[PDB]
Amino acid sequence: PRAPRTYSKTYSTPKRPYESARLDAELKLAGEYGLKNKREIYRISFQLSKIRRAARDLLTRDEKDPKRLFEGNALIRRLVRIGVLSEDKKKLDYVLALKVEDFLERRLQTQVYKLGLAKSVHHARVLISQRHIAVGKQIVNIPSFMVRLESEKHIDFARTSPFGGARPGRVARKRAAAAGGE
Amino acid sequence: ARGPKKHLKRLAAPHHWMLDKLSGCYAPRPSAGPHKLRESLPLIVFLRNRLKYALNGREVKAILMQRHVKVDGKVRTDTTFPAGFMDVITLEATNENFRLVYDVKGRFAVHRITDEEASYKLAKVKKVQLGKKGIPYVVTHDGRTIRYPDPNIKVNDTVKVDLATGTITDFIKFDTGKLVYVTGGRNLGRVGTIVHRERHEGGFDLVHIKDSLENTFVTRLNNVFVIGEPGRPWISLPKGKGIKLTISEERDRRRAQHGL
Amino acid sequence: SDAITIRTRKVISNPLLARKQFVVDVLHPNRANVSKDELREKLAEAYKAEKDAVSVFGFRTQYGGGKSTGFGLVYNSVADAKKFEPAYRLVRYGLAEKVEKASRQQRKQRKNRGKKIFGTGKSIAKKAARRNAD
Amino acid sequence: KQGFPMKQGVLLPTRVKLLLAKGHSCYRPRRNGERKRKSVRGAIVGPDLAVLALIITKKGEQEIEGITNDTVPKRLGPKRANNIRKFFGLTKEDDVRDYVIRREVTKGDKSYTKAPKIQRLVTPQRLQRKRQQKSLKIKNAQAQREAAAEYAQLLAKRLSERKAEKAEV
RNA sequence: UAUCUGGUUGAUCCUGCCAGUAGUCAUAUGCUUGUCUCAAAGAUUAAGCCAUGCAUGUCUAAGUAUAAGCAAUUUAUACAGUGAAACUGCGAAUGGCUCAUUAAAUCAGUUAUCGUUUAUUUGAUAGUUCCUUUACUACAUGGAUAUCUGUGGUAAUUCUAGAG
RNA sequence: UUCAUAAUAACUUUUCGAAUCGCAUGGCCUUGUGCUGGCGAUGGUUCAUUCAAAUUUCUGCCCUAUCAACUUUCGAUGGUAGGAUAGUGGCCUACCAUGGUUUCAACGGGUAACGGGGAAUAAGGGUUCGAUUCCGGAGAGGGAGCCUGAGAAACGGCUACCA
Ligand SMILES: [Mg+2]
Ligand SMILES: [Mg+2]
Ligand SMILES: [Mg+2]
Ligand SMILES: [Mg+2]
Ligand SMILES: [Mg+2]
Ligand SMILES: [Mg+2]
Ligand SMILES: [Mg+2]
Ligand SMILES: [Mg+2]
Ligand SMILES: [Mg+2]
Ligand SMILES: [Mg+2]
Ligand SMILES: [Mg+2]
Ligand SMILES: [Mg+2]
Ligand SMILES: [Mg+2]
Ligand SMILES: [Mg+2]
Ligand SMILES: [Mg+2]
Ligand SMILES: [Mg+2]
Ligand SMILES: [Mg+2]
Ligand SMILES: [Mg+2]
Ligand SMILES: [Mg+2]
Ligand SMILES: [Mg+2]
Ligand SMILES: [Mg+2]
Repeated sequence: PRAPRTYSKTYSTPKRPYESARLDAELKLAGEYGLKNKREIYRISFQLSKIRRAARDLLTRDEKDPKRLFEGNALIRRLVRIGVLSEDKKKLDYVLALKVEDFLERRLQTQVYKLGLAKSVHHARVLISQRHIAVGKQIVNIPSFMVRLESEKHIDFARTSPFGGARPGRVARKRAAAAGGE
Repeated sequence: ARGPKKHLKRLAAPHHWMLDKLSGCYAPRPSAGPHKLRESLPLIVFLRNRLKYALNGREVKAILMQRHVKVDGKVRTDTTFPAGFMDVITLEATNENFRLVYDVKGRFAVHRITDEEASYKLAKVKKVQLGKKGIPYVVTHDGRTIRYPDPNIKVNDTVKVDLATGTITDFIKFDTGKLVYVTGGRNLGRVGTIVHRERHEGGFDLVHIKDSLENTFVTRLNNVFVIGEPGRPWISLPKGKGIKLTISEERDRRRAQHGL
Repeated sequence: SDAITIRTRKVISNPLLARKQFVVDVLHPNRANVSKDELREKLAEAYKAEKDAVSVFGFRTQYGGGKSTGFGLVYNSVADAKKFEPAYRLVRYGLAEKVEKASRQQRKQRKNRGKKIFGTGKSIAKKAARRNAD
Repeated sequence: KQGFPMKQGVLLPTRVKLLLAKGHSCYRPRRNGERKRKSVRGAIVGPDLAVLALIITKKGEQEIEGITNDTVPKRLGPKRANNIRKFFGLTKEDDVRDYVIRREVTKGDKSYTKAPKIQRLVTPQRLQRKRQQKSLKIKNAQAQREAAAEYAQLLAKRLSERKAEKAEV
């Protein structure tokens, strides 16, 4: 009885299971942006839908009066920092049209691929999980990390491990011993 | 059940401790004393969560045993003494005296007060009554009873208290156009002037109180504490000074002020 | 190579506890882990405290080695450090001794076996010796 | 037999369950305020007894081994000053620091003197603590007499101000 | 983040229901199960039953000490260092568990106690006890009871009877 | 306010007004060991305050008319007086009056009902759930009765009867 640490079943399924075009359209997304699950998509869709839900419940009220203006702006501020929303569009009514595809292209997954490094997309997810890639001076092994647009530039290979060039790749310790034997 | 309650469970812990949801099933029950359960502040919260002079309750306990801590002149060794509103807490090692005063948000604040002024405690009324030997006596909402007061120290009117001796330095009357600090929930820790006093028969005396910014607000009398006449409040108040800004106003001041 | 680049954030000086209490941000450039005995050497030379009076805890490195964020105290003296600090921290450093004691349940069994009797145990032992004939 | 103690004032030569509070014997109460029904034997003697206690008040002919030959001295004695004053029979004028059974106990080679913890005296520290309390009693009475006089004066000072304001129209 | 399909027909459009569909800090189970953080967990049926052990006791410069205890040594010719035991004090009415009762009852907010108790809490504080006033306990009144000393019982028990 | 409080009158199986305790050993000589005085502890009186405590105001519950009357001999509703209680009171007692509630569902029954906070669901309106981390309330096998105590109708107290 400290307190129930709250949580959410955050990421929530669609209300049918077999809309053929959705089943493809979700595959397309998991193929383009390399997602192991449908979950990874619904995760974004819900995470996004929560925002949308705010935007609707702000746009119901008059933008000029307080919450509408403040919470809406803070909601926009949040998105532009996370880098989904453009700098062309900061008008709340544009937040309403954000979509899942724009959210995914902001993940650390993709911003590896968009800055080169990996080649062929998935490789990044593998690099990320395999403890390379440091956004700050701090390793990240979540693919779905959401990059901060400000921090985008700081994405490089880790101080530790290969590719940064500290230690080469764990079959060298095999063949450096094997070549020394010959 | 079966008489008074000895524990206080942390979620039930009054919010203006700013006690931590986790890191303990319980909260420190403020012990019995001059200030009401929720309106008090037990020293564990003061010395640990607020000031961080202790890293845990143990160290607070010892800090009170060695004994430089002196809440309102007297020493205290009580981990959960009701150090409520106005209570001058003087730590003689460091010389860091603190008056207990509400931040505009509502939650109490560390005000790193002078030698010096932390020497009187402002205190309200309460009573006016008389006791035995026909002695007229005054009582402070903020704890103490003081004997033989000036006849025209009336009710809901403040009194400066000598604190170390515990007598009467001076008093501020309650009436129209007098700087008034606030101690009631939503308007808690705001400051203002006083315009009206709706008398009201039975159902609580109201007071219409314009701040520096002249945003009017109403409270009840019981939640109002006359800090002086306008311009000169008798206590040194924290940065913010009882204004209470709007939400966007606070967001503006934060993201404007970025000095790395 | 590495140099164990120690730092010392949030120095809250404390006459009530007779210490400077603070966080220890630390680094490992290519080394892995800092270790505590190595830290108190680095806190001794930095604060003029000596290993004895320094008391550090918490840490838990970030991730990718990188960093470690301790919670270093530096007392005013060794005698001061002994009489304030909880015993377990004095055991860690080798200053105080580990308090050799009986198990918890055995202490409670010993409490209740003691609760069961009344007065002095010399009376019940002499009665028990008399019952050997019975 | 069986082993229930013959409580006095009970009557009958029979076994009786009986309610016994603190303030009597026959029950060592393990709560500060508590009654309880322990069993008890009556006061009158019957065949079922193993044991009667018998105070051998006045002596007779045959002294038996060491029941009336040897003498076990008193372990404890007078603690209070008025007790030591009765026991020896000294009165007030004899003064104090001695009449006490110090014991010379040995650990092994070392041999040194024990002593009691005797109470009650007109001690210098006792006297001064009374005089201090007596002073506080007087000084607190003066201070409140002074404070009462000051507000008897202050009320009169206000009373003159009321009379000046009132008389006009 | 307002969503519908299959089914009575020869086929049609309805009434209509059933069936699916999604989710449940909603129970159960069936497979399967590598890691990280977090983490409910004998409520549902029997407020059914309970071996064993434990979960409430507490002493400070500071209520009571000739333990025939420990101390031991450079305050005791009444006492003063530690202190088992015990009485006194206070606590054990807190917490914990549970949901059987219980349907204007409980309970929520709302008042009220000018209708009351309140150890503790921190603030306050009692020349008047005398009883005619020329020789009176007050620089200190009394005897008990416990722990103890033994005398014991019992088939048992955190049973305790007598004397000092 | 018949309040606070103050008076006149007394009582009373005359409450309380320290025959209590640890550290500190100062100040005047009427040169006694005199008279004097510091820092604390507990205790103790009603007034305060706090922790609370009992009541109590208003409004608010799930299903059932295959419950339309119910309460009032055995307190129901009111009154006068007492008794009790810490205290208000049909809380109890005497004497008196005949009230009281009801289709704006009294009363009765049901509840696989502890109440609330909340939970799930999730356009809006809602439905169902809330034993369960907080807040109330109850209970400690049942049902009683009580000791101590500020606070217990305690149950890691006791007395009993049933099981
Ligand atoms: Mg309880
Ligand atoms: Mg009122
Ligand atoms: Mg690594
Ligand atoms: Mg006891
Ligand atoms: Mg609908
Ligand atoms: Mg048909
Ligand atoms: Mg067909
Ligand atoms: Mg269905
Ligand atoms: Mg003693
Ligand atoms: Mg009156
Ligand atoms: Mg009282
Ligand atoms: Mg009456
Ligand atoms: Mg039920
Ligand atoms: Mg319900
Ligand atoms: Mg509930
Ligand atoms: Mg149930
Ligand atoms: Mg509860
Ligand atoms: Mg049971
Ligand atoms: Mg009972
Ligand atoms: Mg209990
Ligand atoms: Mg029990």
